[PDB]
This record gives sequence, structure tokens and C-alpha cells, in this order.
Amino acid sequence: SALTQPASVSGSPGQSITISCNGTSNDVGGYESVSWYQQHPGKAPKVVIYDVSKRPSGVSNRFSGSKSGNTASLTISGLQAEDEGDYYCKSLTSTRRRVFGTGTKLTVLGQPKAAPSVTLFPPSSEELQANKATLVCLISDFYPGAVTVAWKADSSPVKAGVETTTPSKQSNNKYAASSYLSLTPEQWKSHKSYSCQVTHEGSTVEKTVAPT
Ligand SMILES: *[C@@H]1O[C@H](CO)[C@@H](O[C@@H]2O[C@H](CO)[C@@H](O)[C@H](O)[C@H]2NC(C)=O)[C@H](O)[C@H]1NC(C)=O
Repeated sequence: SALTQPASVSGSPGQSITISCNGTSNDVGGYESVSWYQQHPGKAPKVVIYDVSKRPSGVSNRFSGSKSGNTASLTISGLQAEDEGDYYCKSLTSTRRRVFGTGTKLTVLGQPKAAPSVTLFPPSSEELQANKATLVCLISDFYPGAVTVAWKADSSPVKAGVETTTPSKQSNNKYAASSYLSLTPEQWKSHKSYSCQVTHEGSTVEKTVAPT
């Protein structure tokens, strides 16, 4: 089977928050081995609570663990911006197998808008001899963490060779992403202009670059 947890939980900056993790006598109920992880977009999970209530080193004392019956609970007090993430519970069973929580999208609410700062890179002379032409559009310091990109071969828009990373929570908790328009060196040499245009909560940001 699987561990049941709420889908979404939202909190105001400073408040305490509780994420439950419902299980059975075969996991949460009969064992002291429930652990909590946090997913930040471009990050690998980080253990905040292990064996019900134990915090590892470098994890804030604002995190606490608990269990009653078949229900485990993670308590984040004094909510801050970095706390906005995806939370998951894990438990060791009667056997060697392990069970996983459905996950919980924890949202903080102070959340000031921050339009992205766009930086458009032409392909490097180093990459050019390598027979590739990837234009890199570095979208940074944006909030909330979502954008719609749009490339153009001067004015004529392009939908081919477009790749867009998922936003990754930076150290200041704002998001940063990257869009790649992969072209051939003749393709690049030809067009007199290229444009990168992100759209974020209606407001659009546009950078331009031209070959030399
Ligand atoms: C997890 O199971 C708990 C029981 O421990 C459920 O919590 C109860 O839910 C109802 C309505 O949904 C409330 O009015 C009660 O006060 C809760 N009871 C207790 C004893 O705390 C809960 O619905 C389950 N949820 C998930 C997401 O797994």
C-alpha cells in the first residue's frame, strides 16, 4: 500500500503548520521509523525529521516530528519563504520494504511579485567550432515560479528546437530557469535577429541579440 497525506496546505509568514501522514499498524502504527523530506524544484530531497521526531544537523529547530496511532505529523513553526516546497513522509515497515506519502504542496503567503530579469546569450565561438548554436536565455529572480517562454527568428516566431528548464528555487527563494533554442551554425549565421520573450503574470520581458 501507500501513506495518505493532504494534497495542499497554505500558511501565513510566522504561523505553525501541520502535515499529517496516515498509515497502518504495519508502518506508522507499530514502528518508530517515519521520516520527512522536502523537495525544492531543482533540488534533491532533504531529510528534516527522521525516526518520528529527530532532526539531523543543519536542519532548523522550527521543524518537529510526532506520531499518534497510525498518524505521523510534521510541524513547521515560524514559517519563512524557504519553507515553500513539496513535503513527503517515508516509513520503514514490518519487513524490509518502505512506504511513501502522496505528498503535500506547502505554500507560504507573504509572496511579493518579482518579474524575471532576462539575459540572452548568443552561442560561444568555442561551441561554434563544435558545430552547434544554442542560444541561452537565463530567466532569473522571479516569483511566483512560473513563466511562458517565446522565441522568434527576428519577427517570424519559432516552435522548433525549443527547450525550457523547470524553475529552480535560488538561495533568495526566487526562481531561476533557462530556455535553450538549439540551432545549426548556418541557421544562426543566417537570421539578422533573435528574441527571447518570457511572459510572467501578464507582464512580458524581451531580450535581443544579433550575429557578428
Ligand atoms: C487522516 O486520518 C485522520 C484520522 O486520524 C482524519 O482526520 C479526521 O478528519 C475529519 C474530517 O476529514 C475531522 O473533522 C477530524 O477532527 C479528524 N480526526 C482526528 C481524530 O484528528 C483525516 O481525514 C485523514 N487525512 C488524510 C489526508 O490522510
